[PDB]
Amino acid sequence: RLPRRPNDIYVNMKTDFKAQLARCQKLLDGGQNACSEIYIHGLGLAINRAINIALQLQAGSFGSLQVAANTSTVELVDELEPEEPLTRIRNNSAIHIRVFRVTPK
Amino acid sequence: GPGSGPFADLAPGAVHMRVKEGSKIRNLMAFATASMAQPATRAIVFSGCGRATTKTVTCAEILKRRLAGLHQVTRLRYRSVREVWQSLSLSVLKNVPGLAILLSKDALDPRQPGYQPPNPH
Repeated sequence: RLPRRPNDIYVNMKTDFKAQLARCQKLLDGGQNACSEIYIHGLGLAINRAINIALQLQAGSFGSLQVAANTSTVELVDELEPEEPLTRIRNNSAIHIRVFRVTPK
Repeated sequence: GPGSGPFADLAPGAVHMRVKEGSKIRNLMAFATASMAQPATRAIVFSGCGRATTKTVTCAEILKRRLAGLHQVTRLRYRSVREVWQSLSLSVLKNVPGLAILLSKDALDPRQPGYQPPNPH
């Protein structure tokens, strides 16, 4: 159901912030193949990280990036015991943040 | 005292619920659903930061399931936290991510940043 474009990044909460920011930033800068926009997705406890990444990209862009967020609920499924089968089902809050190039002011 | 709330520009009459780490969802939602059950209440806001950001989103998402047809705007922001340091007194401030979410019965401008339309039942 969720999108899996090269544009869509589900951010890991565990990684170093500074490096993660720099990877996102490189997506927006290119090498070219620059993305005019990316989508930063944060699931559960990774919501603050997604926000922090987006707002920092915005802040360092000299007015050339803007951000906009939406929310949803995501269903995560995984097996505990094989098949009769015992499957763990979790609902998580999520945030979905568009980070896009604009004309400054 | 601290100014007008979030969304005072869009829905000044909305009830604002601050979501904190100490907040209890079922209890917070009980009040929110009762509030929004009334016809006089047209909208509600949930806000929070840091260790309550995820919980704030969950509260919004629960209400959207209990009342279908709500228009949503999400706004991102930072909020300060005081840290006292003496390690290698001294008050030091840092920004912590957060958000505020508006949910309303009445139509909102769909072109504004952070807008999300009502989910189909």
